[PDB]
Amino acid sequence: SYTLPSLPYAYDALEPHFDKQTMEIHHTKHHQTYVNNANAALESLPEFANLPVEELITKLDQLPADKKTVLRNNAGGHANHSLFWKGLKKGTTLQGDLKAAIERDFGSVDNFKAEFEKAAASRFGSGWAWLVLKGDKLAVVSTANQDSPLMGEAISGASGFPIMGLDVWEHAYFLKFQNRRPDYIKEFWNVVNWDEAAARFAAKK
Amino acid sequence: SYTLPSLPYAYDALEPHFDKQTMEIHHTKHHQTYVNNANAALESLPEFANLPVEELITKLDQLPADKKTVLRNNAGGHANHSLFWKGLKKGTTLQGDLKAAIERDFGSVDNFKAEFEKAAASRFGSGWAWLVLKGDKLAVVSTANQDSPLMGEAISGASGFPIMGLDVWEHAYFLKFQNRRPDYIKEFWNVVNWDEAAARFAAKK
Ligand SMILES: [Mn+2]
Ligand SMILES: [Mn+2]
Repeated sequence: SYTLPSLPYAYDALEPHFDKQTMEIHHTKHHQTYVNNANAALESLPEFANLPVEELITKLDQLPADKKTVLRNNAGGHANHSLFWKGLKKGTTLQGDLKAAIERDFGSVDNFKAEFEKAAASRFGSGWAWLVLKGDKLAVVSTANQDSPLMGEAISGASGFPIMGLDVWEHAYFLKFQNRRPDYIKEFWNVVNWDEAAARFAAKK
Repeated sequence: SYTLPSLPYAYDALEPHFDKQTMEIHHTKHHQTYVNNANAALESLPEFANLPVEELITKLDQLPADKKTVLRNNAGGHANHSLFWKGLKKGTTLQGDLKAAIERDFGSVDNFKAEFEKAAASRFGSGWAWLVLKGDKLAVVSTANQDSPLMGEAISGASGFPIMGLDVWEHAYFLKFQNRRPDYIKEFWNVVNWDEAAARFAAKK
């Protein structure tokens, strides 16, 4: 089955940017629930239960009709949160090949940042903002709810391999930021883990 | 211009069921933002800006194409929250004609409550659960984000005249209930304003 992953850090490691109370709730309650609900749906599907979550969400088309929504939502949630935790760290510097590719595809890092903040801010309701690689080009996309670009365009309205992303569900920012999602988005630049983004880019470029 | 309506009650008037800190945030921050953002989008539209919000959300297809989404979202938000506040009150009982109509259409009050609880729990992501008068048979429906059944089926996936509704955006229940939406849904029965519901049912419109 799926399990709630251990984190790369203690819950307080992203202070003073992301609050430690939210980190703990978000991991132990929200993420745990997606794991639990995905596992419940996979119990009757032993041919699907063994797959890594990041692979199963690329294969939702192959599921029985009555399993597609619950696994989209809950396997999407598990995949997305697993990426999110790995994708946060203080003290990194955008550099190297990923920096150059961002400058190439967006014209500058600041142009990219403005585009990413706009996508993150304009996702109305629950969802995620992503930096993806499509082939050879980086792009900013957003998804609804627990959809992922790994699910493809038909399902999610987006596609590409997610280099990094930002959770814009209200549970991710309500305690510290209330409705001020733009303020939360600003703090994300202090904690986006460019080292992990760079490693993912190196594997896929 | 739209304005933030004053509530019919103090922020603690729904205690011990809905918490007064959420009431205050939800009103003064979340609802205010929908007011503000809807007014910004309406300034260039004198022929829509001064209509009641409940009227506006019935003619979204009459807007310029570049205004449809922002006003669906923000006039929806203002309409829905305005209904919600008037749709909460302690010290009401489901009774009279409305009770009889629920029994007629659902078989029993408890069948209605179970169907409402199911719809409210199964709305994945942000949205609302509604009791509507849909060809004046009563029905339970849900909508995404700030959509309303007053917007019609093509836009919202639902239709009918709202009798009452429950906000299931995370901001409505995070502080007290965290991720435990079923517990929040249970508490709603202690605060839904059956007098306002009964008045809306009587009016039908
Ligand atoms: Mn989340
Ligand atoms: Mn709300």
